[PDB]
Amino acid sequence: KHYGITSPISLASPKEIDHIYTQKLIDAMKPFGVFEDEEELNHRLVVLGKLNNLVKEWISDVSESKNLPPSVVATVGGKIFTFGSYRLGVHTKGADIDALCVAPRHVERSDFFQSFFEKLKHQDGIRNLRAVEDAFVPVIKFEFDGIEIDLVFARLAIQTISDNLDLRDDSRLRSLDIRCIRSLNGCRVTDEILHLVPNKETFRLTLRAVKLWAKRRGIYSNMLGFLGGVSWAMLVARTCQLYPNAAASTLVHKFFLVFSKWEWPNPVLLKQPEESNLNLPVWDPRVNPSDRYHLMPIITPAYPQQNSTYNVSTSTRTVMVEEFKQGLAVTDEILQGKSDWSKLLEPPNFFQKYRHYIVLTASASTEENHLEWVGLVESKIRVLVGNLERNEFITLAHVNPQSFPGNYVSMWFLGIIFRDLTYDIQSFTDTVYRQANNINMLKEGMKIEATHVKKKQLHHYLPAEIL
Ligand SMILES: Nc1ncnc2c1ncn2[C@@H]1O[C@H](COP(=O)(O)OP(=O)(O)OP(=O)(O)O)C[C@H]1O
Ligand SMILES: [Ca+2]
Repeated sequence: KHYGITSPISLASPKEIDHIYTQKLIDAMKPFGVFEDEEELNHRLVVLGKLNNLVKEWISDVSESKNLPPSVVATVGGKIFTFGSYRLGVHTKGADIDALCVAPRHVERSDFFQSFFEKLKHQDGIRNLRAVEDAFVPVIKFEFDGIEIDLVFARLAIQTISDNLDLRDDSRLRSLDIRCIRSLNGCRVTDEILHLVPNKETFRLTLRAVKLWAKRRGIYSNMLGFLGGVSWAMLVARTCQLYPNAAASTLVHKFFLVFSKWEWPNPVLLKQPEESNLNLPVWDPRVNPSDRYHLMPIITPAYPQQNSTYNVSTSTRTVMVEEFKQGLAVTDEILQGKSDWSKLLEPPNFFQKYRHYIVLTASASTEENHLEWVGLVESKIRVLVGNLERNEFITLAHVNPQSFPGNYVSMWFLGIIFRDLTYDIQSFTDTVYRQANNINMLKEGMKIEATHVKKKQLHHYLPAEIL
């Protein structure tokens, strides 16, 4: 009948001024690079066309190393799907593209990472080729004519790949390698969200706004314990179901209304979960004590449903809840004509709202040396936060998920609220090198350093943004 697990909050439709507020929203948003050009969209279209054709090509090549009847190798399909930002149609200028390669019976996960990997290496505009198959979802990353692409692979147990395939079917998962299942998950979730939303135009616009808000406001980063794309996509989709008729302007407002009242850890669900005979691991605190401890459950709607915000510590949950409420306050003003959309988008006073900080400085000798190391460090920051949260005297450890520059360097800043932390820090810096050694990764010239700084002393470290 309606969409979500609950009947909606209101069926109110917009009047002339709500349309006015929406236009102002679009106009506030343009200068931030949120909307791509005809040229850009088309470029993505052209690049993706090739990739697809390569995949259709390569799935034919492999199909002849196995000598199938030539009236079948022709029938053999192959397809590329997108998911994430780009597929949601809300990606920004410079956005990567998350893509999924779907092959038939005769193509093994082993093939994609050796032979098709060899295929890409040779193609004209492909740079930065690299496999990461140890990773949670096995991916091949590259840039194709300047588009960052994160290509992921799945092997289905069918003969062909109907150019109009449909991944939403749960029967597909039956008897599949957990590797193949996690690989289908991306599309499955993305496509599920689009289907669980009553209006796609208003969903997208609202999503674009909310994501901009999150970024500008310093709470966009799954890594560093905040939320990423799929999470914001899901929250905006839940809001859309509750107000199936609103304008984006209203939807951005209601979003803040809804998710500042929201009683955590009530989970955010987009559909009524069904059970299957499939018996896969699933988020469920009613059978998993580990799940009880997730602080801000935002649950993926495609089977098997998982939480997407495992990374959220208490501090980040607390920081975000405050931001939610700030959004509610500013949007109360905006929908009355008393404030402009820009006020919603102002950066927060991070470098003044705290009495103490931690400057997390990370250094390397060469460029390739830097990028890699910065990778490692950044993936470990959530640990320092963790240490700090277990500290008796600490009330909040707030990481700003934007690194800055200053030989190659990068720094992050944590803000702290109390009720001498050099050894919460040591154990962190120690832990980083220590684990860098475990992977035989730490090369000379790669330093990491963390100094506690009072506010009064901050300006010695504050970089270029001092404006
Ligand atoms: N918990 C999850 N469940 C299902 N899919 C996920 C999950 N986490 C990440 N993904 C998927 O992996 C891909 C890349 O992640 P991500 O880049 O954070 O999202 P996104 O929607 O593409 O937004 P951005 O590209 O960062 O602007 C696309 C996304 O749908
Ligand atoms: Ca992406």
